Amino acid sequence: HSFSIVIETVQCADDRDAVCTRSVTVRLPGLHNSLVKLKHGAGVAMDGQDVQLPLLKGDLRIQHTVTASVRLSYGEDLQMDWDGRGRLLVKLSPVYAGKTCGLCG
Amino acid sequence: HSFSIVIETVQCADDRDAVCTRSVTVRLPGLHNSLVKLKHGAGVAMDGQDVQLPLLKGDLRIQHTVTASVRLSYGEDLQMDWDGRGRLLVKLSPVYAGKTCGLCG
Amino acid sequence: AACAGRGVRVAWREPGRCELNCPKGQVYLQCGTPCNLTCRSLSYPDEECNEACLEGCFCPPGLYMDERGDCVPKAQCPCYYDGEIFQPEDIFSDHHTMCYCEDGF
Amino acid sequence: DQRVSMPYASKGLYLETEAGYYKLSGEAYGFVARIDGSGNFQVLLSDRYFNKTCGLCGNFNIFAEDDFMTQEGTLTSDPYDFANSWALSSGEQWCERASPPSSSC
Ligand SMILES: *[C@@H]1O[C@H](CO)[C@@H](O)[C@H](O)[C@H]1NC(C)=O
Ligand SMILES: *[C@@H]1O[C@H](CO)[C@@H](O)[C@H](O)[C@H]1NC(C)=O
Ligand SMILES: [Ca+2]
Repeated sequence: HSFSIVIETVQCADDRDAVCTRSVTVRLPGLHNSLVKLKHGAGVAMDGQDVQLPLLKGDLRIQHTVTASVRLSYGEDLQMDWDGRGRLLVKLSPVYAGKTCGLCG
Repeated sequence: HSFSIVIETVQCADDRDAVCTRSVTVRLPGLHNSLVKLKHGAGVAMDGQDVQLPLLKGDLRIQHTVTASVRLSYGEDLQMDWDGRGRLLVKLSPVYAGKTCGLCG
Repeated sequence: AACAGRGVRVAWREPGRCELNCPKGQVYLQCGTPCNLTCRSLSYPDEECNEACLEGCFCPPGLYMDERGDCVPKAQCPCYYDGEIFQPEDIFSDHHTMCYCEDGF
Repeated sequence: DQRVSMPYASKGLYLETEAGYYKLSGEAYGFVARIDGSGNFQVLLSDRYFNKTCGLCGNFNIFAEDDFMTQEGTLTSDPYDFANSWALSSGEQWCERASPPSSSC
């Protein structure tokens, strides 16, 4: 239970087939159960407080990429990259191999 | 004890006579003992977390003025206007007449 | 992006498809380094950065990027200190310290 | 800004071409200044200013290690910090931060 990533999906057009992720939510139990929410438009909130970037807070680091995408890091072993339009890339180091669960396998 | 405003003064040039306010701190006991800090450069922090603006949080309402100055409101009886370079204007409704204390009288 | 992850870079954008219209005077690069783009990099030069290059909008080689997204020479970058933004040539002195902002540091 | 010709005497100050070098005597104020033919400045300051002066010439107390006091009232190991601390600007000349020049040796 080092981390927990949840995605909120909504229909993103008139078509029934157009469903894309609106926002992302990340729990970090080791960081006093912090609840980061990566929002549409590349905004970030933490425990419901909208936060100003870059954010350095213990192992957690959040900053804007050159692409304006929000890049989140937590230690060395977890990283995320959220473009705000619906694209999310989660990179785990080998430390989490076999330990993971969810849609990502 | 509706509110409490504190200013941090530093020497702002080589001269001994050049002392100006660097940052402002505001306690709001009625807002669960929140601690707002208005920083140099017109940033804002709340309980140590750098917050994105505008912030609406109960009675508290913090937003950038057209001049880029942070305007903080709390209820309708207290208001502040911080330019980030050292100018601070605090406005009190008549409700606080005679109740106030500090350098402002 | 998958190709770049496998180390293969493709010049796929063209006028007829998906050009990045970069803000203001920033220039699009297919492979640019993010480590020394923002003026915070000047303010925190000892924070190690080894990130690979990426496509995006970067300032021309001689200019750094400020909060507004404007490309500025390092002489014009503000200095970030204790989470506060100081303008170029700013000076302050405290009970414990005397500081001044020059060249973004 | 009005030009005057030597020799000149006014309000206790005497400008004279003593020994072929431009003198500026201030006996009443307790100082004598001089410029030699090659541009070297000179200042002689009376004993009454022992331990009561400060500037690029340093204080005047036989201890030489403490001459680099800045206008902020603190010592510094860097001559340039000291000197720039003792800069004076005017309405047609605002002082830039001086720094050591490049050299070969
Ligand atoms: C940043 O680093 C690159 C590569 O090391 C270099 O070419 C460039 O001059 C540096 N400075 C800026 C402002 O890009
Ligand atoms: C010089 O002035 C300083 C500061 O007032 C004082 O501490 C010191 O005793 C004085 N005399 C000498 C010889 O330094
Ligand atoms: Ca001395």
